[PDB]
Amino acid sequence: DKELKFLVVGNGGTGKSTVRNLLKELGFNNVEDAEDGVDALNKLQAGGYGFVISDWNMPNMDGLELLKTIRADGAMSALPVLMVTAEAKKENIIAAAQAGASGYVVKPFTAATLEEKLNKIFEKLGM
Repeated sequence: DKELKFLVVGNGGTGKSTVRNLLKELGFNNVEDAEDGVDALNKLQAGGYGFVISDWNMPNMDGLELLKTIRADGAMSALPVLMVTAEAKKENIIAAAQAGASGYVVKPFTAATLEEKLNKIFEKLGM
């Protein structure tokens, strides 16, 4: 369903766009936003989301702490999380894998790339 709810945490810029704008071309209109990990966790208690897209670098609470926290929450631990960054570091990619992320993408990227990503995650999660 194109009725799947996204939560776009962080700045969300992509180079010539924004995550929320690229989602609309793929057909995903049901999206809300958060500014950092703390804002994200508050909104997440309202319940009803099905996928999260987050920045690595954010103020107050970064992408990694956010991710270990969603994974420990017995209520949303099976929640899909795709990491977004503009600095590719082996050490950050390793850390995100063992912490339980569903993917990793390096900006700038286009609608093409986000589609291959989303699809691959839908398949390995079976949804």
